[PDB]
Amino acid sequence: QVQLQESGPGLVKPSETLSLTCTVSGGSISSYYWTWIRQPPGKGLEWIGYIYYTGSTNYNPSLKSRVTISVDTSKSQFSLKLSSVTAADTAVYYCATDYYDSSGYSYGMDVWGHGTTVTVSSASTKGPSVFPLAPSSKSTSGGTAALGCLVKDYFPEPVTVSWNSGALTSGVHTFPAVLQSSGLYSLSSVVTVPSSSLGTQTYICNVNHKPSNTKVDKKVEPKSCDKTH
Amino acid sequence: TRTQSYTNSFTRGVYYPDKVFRSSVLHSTQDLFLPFFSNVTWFHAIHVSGTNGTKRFDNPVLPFNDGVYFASTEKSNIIRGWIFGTTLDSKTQSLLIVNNATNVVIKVCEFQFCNDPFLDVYQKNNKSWMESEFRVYSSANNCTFEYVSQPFLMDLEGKEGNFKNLREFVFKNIDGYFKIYSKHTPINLERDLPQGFSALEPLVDLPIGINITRFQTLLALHRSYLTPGDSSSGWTAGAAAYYVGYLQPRTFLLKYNENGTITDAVDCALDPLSETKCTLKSFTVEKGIYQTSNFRVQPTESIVRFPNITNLCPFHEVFNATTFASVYAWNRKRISNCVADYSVIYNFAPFFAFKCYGVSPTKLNDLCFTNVYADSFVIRGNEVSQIAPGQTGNIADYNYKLPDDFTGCVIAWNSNKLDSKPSGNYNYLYRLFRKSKLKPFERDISTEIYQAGNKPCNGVAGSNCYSPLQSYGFRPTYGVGHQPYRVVVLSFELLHAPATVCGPKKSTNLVKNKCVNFNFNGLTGTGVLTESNKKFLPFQQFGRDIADTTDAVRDPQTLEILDITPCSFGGVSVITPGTNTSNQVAVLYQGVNCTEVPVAIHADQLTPTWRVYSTGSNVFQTRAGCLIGAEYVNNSYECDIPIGAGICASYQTQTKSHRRARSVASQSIIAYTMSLG
Amino acid sequence: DIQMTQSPSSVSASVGDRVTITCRASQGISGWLAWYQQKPGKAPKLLIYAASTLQSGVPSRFSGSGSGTDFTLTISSLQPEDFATYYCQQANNFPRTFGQGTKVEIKRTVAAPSVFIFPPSDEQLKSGTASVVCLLNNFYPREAKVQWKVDNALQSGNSQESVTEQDSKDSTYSLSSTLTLSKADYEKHKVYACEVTHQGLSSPVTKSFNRGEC
Repeated sequence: QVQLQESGPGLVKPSETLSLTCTVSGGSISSYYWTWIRQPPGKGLEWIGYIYYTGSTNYNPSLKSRVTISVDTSKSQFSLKLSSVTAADTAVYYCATDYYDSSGYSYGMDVWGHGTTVTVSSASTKGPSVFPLAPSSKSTSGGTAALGCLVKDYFPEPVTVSWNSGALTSGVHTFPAVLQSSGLYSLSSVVTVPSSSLGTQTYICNVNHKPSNTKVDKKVEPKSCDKTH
Repeated sequence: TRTQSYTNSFTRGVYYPDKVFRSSVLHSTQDLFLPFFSNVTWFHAIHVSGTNGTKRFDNPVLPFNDGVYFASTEKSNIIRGWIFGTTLDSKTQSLLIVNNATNVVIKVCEFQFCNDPFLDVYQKNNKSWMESEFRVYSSANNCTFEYVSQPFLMDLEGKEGNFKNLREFVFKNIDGYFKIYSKHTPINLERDLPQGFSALEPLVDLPIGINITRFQTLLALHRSYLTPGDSSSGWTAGAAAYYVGYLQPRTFLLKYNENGTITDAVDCALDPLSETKCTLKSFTVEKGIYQTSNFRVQPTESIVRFPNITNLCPFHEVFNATTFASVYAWNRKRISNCVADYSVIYNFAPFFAFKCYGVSPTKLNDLCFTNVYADSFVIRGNEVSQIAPGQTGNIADYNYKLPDDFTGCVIAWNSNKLDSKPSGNYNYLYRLFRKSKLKPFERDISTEIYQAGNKPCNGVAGSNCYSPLQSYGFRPTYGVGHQPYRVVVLSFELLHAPATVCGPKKSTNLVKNKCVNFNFNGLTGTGVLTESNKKFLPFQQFGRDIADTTDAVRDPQTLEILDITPCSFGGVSVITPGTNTSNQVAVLYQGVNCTEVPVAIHADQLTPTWRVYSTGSNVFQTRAGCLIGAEYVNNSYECDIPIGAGICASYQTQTKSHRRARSVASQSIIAYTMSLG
Repeated sequence: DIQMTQSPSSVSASVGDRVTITCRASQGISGWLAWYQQKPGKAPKLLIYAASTLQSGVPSRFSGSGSGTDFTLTISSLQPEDFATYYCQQANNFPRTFGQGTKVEIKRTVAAPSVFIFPPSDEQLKSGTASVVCLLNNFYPREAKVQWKVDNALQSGNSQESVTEQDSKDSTYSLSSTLTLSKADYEKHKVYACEVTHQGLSSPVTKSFNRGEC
């Protein structure tokens, strides 16, 4: 039962360095070849290399002389120092566990991580100014009611938009991020909620941003059509 | 109150196991008493100075280890026995109240008094109640457990008068191991322990684990008067006295006759005479020297610390999986970073074979292997025996090809009720047409046919070629040979790396300054495990020395450069003249400094520090070490007992012994020099 | 360097069919291949290593075969919880390359989505950058032409769509149509509606949400 928790930056300026951390929790670092693997958006998987516990590195001929992987046997950690980062290095990096046995077996990637997107740019880190999507009376065609949270004007890509602190699970839809003209992304989290519970349960919509560190919340309420009663 | 000390010759023997043996000398390392040790000599006096004033030597003896409690009673002096843990009503108690027709054991937590008197005088018509007086207790609490044992665990014979009884106790968490016997001395000497051998057998065991740290003795008053010379004094003046011993974990020897009786007993840590009887399974040592161990022994508890892992191995997902595969692509799954539990494996099926080539299945449970691979496949029934080291390539050994040095088991069992089908039996295949012998742990997944010399067969069999991967046909209409047998070949790997798959052994604490047993990560040692300053690689375990003896092993949980120095000097020879001639031994030290003996620094029998001593037993320095226990004379004799460096030993009377004179010499140990003429 | 190539880029089928994904290479790998799976956005979970051996916790529906250069993967039953992109990893030499991804699609029956247009929120009107969203929930494959309509006039490309992935339980998709406009561009008009042109919805849904009227 081994796990891999990733940790690192989210926005790296070009020509600088790139380094993240994957902590090993579940066993000692003496069996697997704890390393990384990149995945550009909308393309295939590309490898990086493998580093053993006895200081043995071996990278790919493509990105050979731009990466220096290290391992910390004391605190059970290992990092990937990626220098000369360019626009082509925008990829979702994963931490995986490879191992080839001495007899000749070639066990694949058993344990994986969770993924940490590394965007290469020089823009701002606008996290706040998230707007909700209030329902109405005519939007109840069928008996349900859509409740959205328009995450507007946010540059960081990775988002973990939840609903009611991870309570609601059915109907939660997470759209893929779309770039606008100004360079800021925009998304929404629409959940199918029946009209019978529009005024009983809470509609807290959480939005978390790792580089922005703005884990603000917001409640969704229907617009009061009766301004007199 | 002044107490003396008396020694024990050969008494205090106890059967270790609970079985019978015939002509078998067993060696065990458990707790038993040591002869020739000091025992307390509390002299108990029976006197009264008032109605509420009773004087009796009832002191709270501290039993750090279990102790012998003799029963030198005339008629009813000792009838009971108290056992406390804190004497503050905080732990469970126990009472051995073995009275007339009443043997009830009470284990209720009570704080009765500080001094417990015992009489046989009925308070007020006590014939209707129990014979045990109510003056012992003062309150009552929740009764946890009681015993209604009918047989009496008390030997009482008022006709002999002398009572040389032997009773021992065992404070283990499993049982109590109460051993009580009784004998009779043929001489009316003082209240001393008679010489001779004796053994004790268990009578009643208690499965209740109680932390025992305080011991108290119980005596019966039986005064009934106040002046000497009455019907209870003078004629029956029998104020008794009892002794208390202590346990030390050492190595003992026991013999079993054809009936199951113990004749003698030998302790390795008493004298160099007995040291030769433990290393060599014999009681009649021959003339000469032998390689033995020093007086050091092992402590009570051992250290078996293993790496910190709490995950269970997925062996269940291996054996009882849904579907298996043919043997050309055997499913090999490695197991790491988990705790091995070799007990659910037996709960699957009546395995036809359990051949564990290499590691024995007894020690296989706890060895902390690096990695564990699980190879699962289905082979023919009559071909299971070929899956083993050796077994030159058969029609099925060209698929797995176990090596010649294997360190795992081969579990196999029939699966006709899960694999055999009336029509669907072609899913299982086997490789029949090969080119060369495969390598150990090397699969050869391939669908290319074998060219039959004449023409290269390009994906077509035709005239003489044949397609590989022939079918097995595991139908439920065969005997015991043509049946499917699911084989799980577990292969254990031992490389220099932090272990990840250990057995179900708990982790103890670290005791540096003690000669505890070394059981770290599978390594077995018996030396001093203390802190050192050696140079080790970061990820390197099981360090060695210039010799094959393990000198240092890093702790599995918290990395630590801890070396293993020997608890004995190693080069301590023993000069035995024979058990039928004398009992004198000169200790030989093989190239060492002045005698230290860190364990027995001031033991009872210490051969050194005997400079001013006559008739042998002297200290001398040699080129091979120190010679203690003999003398040096400028004469020369033959090679009776070789010591070394041109010096030898000989057991002669003396250099001046005339059979026609009135001067008779002793038979001390004398050492002479070697001559060539 | 071995270049793994996968022939079927998208195997669309229904529940119960058999998908056969092929994986060829340049240099011949003896028996060491691998098949992965990462449905929503997660890390690729291994299913069958060494091209024949399953992993702990992998259903029996998956089964691999082949040797040399050609390797296949046969999914017996297409459970709804199978929509993902499967990969092939060469694991013979040190440089381990991957394939090109096989987006296995599921073809269910025709469904009808729910529009549920969101009116302009009053909170985003104070800043000046609002966006009306046209939602689509539980419909057929993503083939859909969402056309906006404001004051009986079509837009000129001032919208952004976000097609989600196929659901893991109902095997459906979802779509949002944000209409990004400034403050001045969201006050001169009052009529705001999205024309839904789908295969199931024969009649075009004319659901409209006026600017702060209801």
